[PDB]
Amino acid sequence: PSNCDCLNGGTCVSNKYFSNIHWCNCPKKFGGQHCEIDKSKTCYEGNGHFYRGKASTDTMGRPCLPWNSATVLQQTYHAHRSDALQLGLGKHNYCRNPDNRRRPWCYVQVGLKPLVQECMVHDCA
Amino acid sequence: LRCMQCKTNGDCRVEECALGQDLCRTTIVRLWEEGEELELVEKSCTHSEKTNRTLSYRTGLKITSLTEVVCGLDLCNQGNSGVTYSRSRYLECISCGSSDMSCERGRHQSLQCRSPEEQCLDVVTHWIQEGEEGRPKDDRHLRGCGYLPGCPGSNGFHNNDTFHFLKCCNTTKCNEGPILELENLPQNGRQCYSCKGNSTHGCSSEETFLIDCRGPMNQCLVATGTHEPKNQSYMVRGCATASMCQHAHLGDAFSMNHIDVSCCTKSGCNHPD
Amino acid sequence: DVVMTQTPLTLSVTIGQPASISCKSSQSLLDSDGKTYLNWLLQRPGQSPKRLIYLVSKLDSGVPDRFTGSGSGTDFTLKISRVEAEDLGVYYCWQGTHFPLTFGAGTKLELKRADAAPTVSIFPPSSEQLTSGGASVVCFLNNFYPKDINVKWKIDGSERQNGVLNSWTDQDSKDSTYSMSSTLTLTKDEYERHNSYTCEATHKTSTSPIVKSFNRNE
Amino acid sequence: QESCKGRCTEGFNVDKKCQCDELCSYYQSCCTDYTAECKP
Amino acid sequence: EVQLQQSGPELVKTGASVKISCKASGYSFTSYYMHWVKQSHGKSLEWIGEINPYNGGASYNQKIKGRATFTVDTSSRTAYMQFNSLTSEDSAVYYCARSIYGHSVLDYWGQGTSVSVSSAKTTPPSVYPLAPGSMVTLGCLVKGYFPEPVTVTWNSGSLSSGVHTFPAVLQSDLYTLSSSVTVPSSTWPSQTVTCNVAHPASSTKVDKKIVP
Ligand SMILES: *[C@@H]1O[C@H](CO)[C@@H](O[C@@H]2O[C@H](CO)[C@@H](O)[C@H](O)[C@H]2NC(C)=O)[C@H](O)[C@H]1NC(C)=O
Ligand SMILES: *[C@@H]1O[C@H](CO)[C@@H](O)[C@H](O)[C@H]1NC(C)=O
Repeated sequence: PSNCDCLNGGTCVSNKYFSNIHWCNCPKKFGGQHCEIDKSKTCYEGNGHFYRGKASTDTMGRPCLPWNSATVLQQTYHAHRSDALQLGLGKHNYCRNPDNRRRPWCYVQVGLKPLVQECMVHDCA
Repeated sequence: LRCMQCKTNGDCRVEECALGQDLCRTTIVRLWEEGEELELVEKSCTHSEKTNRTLSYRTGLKITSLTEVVCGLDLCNQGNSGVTYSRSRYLECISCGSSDMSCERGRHQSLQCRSPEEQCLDVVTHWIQEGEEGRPKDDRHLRGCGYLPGCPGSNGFHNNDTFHFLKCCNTTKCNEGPILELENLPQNGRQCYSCKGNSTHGCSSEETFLIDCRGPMNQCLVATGTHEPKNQSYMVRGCATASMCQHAHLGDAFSMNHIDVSCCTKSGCNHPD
Repeated sequence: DVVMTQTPLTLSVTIGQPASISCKSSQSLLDSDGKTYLNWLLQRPGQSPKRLIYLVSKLDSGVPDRFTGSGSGTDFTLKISRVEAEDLGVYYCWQGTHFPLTFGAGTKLELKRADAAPTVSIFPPSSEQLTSGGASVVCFLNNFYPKDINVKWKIDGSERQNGVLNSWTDQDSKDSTYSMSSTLTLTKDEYERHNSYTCEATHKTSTSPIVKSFNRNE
Repeated sequence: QESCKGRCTEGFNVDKKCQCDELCSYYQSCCTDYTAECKP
Repeated sequence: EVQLQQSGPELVKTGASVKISCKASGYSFTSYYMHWVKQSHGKSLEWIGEINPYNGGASYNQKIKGRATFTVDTSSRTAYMQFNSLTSEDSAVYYCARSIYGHSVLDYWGQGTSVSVSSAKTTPPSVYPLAPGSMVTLGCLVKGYFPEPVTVTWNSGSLSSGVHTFPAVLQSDLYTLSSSVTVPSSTWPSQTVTCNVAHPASSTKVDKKIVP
């Protein structure tokens, strides 16, 4: 038996007196509506398929347009998808990696057209 | 007649506001823990019966502001809702929940309302065991600041398998004290009929049986309309209060569409007849 | 105590035929709840009575539409188009709208059918009744419609109206035609006073009265 | 004069621009400096 | 299945007292108001009362004269009627039913109740094997017995359809009745015929073979 979307022991809890809408009561180490992201990790696991978690940034230092953003939803992975939660993509501009690249990353507005740019983050080397 | 449709993530697209609901409702949840803090959108269409509502609950060091709003005007919900939104601090109340078993363990805390008409309430939800997955995820109990529909005063419903309830009032600290357990309540003296399920085999002349109503619900109630994911031909039976008869506050809780309630004075007026 | 008065009190119907009874109440029959309990309950013979209607319309589970309930106020109406053999039985209307409850009369129902001949036997008193001293001869008439029949005992050419115990039978479910059992209840001394007991009566299927007899040595 | 730096707790006070209590933000009533002074 | 089953029949010395059960399965018993109906004159119909398992109410019809006692057992899923000082008019059929709840107005009934009272104490009968001296019929004469009840069946009730009995006759303080069934001229005296007849008033059973 399974339900709602919530993760990591995150116990979904909804309510009657409004639209039976659902939101997850997460454990500390987690946060983001569905508990899709962890505010802890300094560094990421090799290839960082995985490091969700904040630190929106790049090697040169600029932002990470939030996947939630317009100029992403034109783009390749962005957060209205089917799979979203499974990518880490919430309303947040923090970095991610669902392409299996070098390291994690973000979409860095530069010039005009949004780009990929290697995101700043440490590794566990 | 039309409206807007936004997910929680908020894909922002539209609907015809279907038909049976003329109402565009915007729906919002506000979570706050320690300094940091968090929030949520659902814009969709909702049945006529619905009215605006707040209810902020406190689980301990984290607090939950729920709330919802309606307009029927073709196309309201995009953009905002309705420089500090909580201007001031209005009437005091106690709040706690069964999220952590907060209302259950004596942890009741002081939580100021985020607005002046927002009041004190004990609101109560029990289930038997399992309706669907182990049943809806609403707290077995909740208490704190809000405004629920037709809340002024008290209301709710009950019978063998299900207990819903609502308390509220404009007095400081009014909800405080113990936890409404039902079995705690008194004997209203009414004799009634309880049942769940389809024309038959859910509700039929068999499973039906006489139950003693407890508390302020001396009214014998019954209801119908479509239910969760479109299995219609569905009804409910049990003692309750005036509340559930006028409008439906039943229609919010049990989650059903364009239902109709009726009720009967002397006990046992309950039967399918 | 309200009055429950039904009409017609006497009604036979023919199959596929209309049946409308009508019930009446002294005052209204409408409780402070704004509903009306007036009802229809039938007793189908040789069984136990059962609820046909309640609420002046609303029909019980295994009840077919052929019935239709009606009326309001001091007056009421019951209706059936297709009348059948089930409907053979007794017909009662009662209101649960005052204590004490009230019961209509008992309007009784038949099904009119064709004519047929009563199949007759007549018997000797068993020895065993002749040991104790009583002597009783039967005249059966079995399954005859209509139910109009007139019993006659005739002794050795000299007729007798004395000591005649009859009993009817209810229009049955099946044949729809009635049954009859006459009995002639009498002494020992007497019985040996005669020989040829000729028995006869009247139905509508033969202008000529059908008869049967026997005698004292046979 | 908001400047919550005072005592950072007596408890919240209905006469003021901004109350320095833990609760403020939750009404977004927090004073510019709170997190600064209090919660160090 | 809604199930109502009363006591069977009872004889009673006038002015004295009787106790007649009512049974049920087919619901949560506690869940319905029970009745009783006088069917008197084999015809006229009259309300006895109501009573109601949970709250324990009891109705008595004004005219009752409270000769009547409803009553219950919860463990038994059973209604009673204790019904003291008795009479000639009394004698009738007594049924019971459900409301329910409150609101009078019944639905399902039980078979009924066989109840009558008089002076002359139980008299078992003598039966007279009436038989002759293309089809054929069988005379069975129950006579001299009193009081009720009494019934009969053929060859241990084998023969059913088209078989005919007549209503216990009565006079001079005894019942005398008539019973018959028909069969082919090929059907007898082939396989011997016993009408079976019984008398609860007297507690004894009997078998009468047809005797051509
Ligand atoms: C109607 O009530 C019945 C329960 O008696 C439900 O129908 C059965 O439901 C199960 C699904 O779990 C099916 O596998 C069976 O085939 C159904 N049986 C029959 C006889 O139809 C059903 O949940 C209810 N339907 C509605 C509209 O609520
Ligand atoms: C408080 O309750 C009193 C009861 O007398 C009532 O007058 C008033 O409407 C309530 N105040 C508010 C605004 O809730």
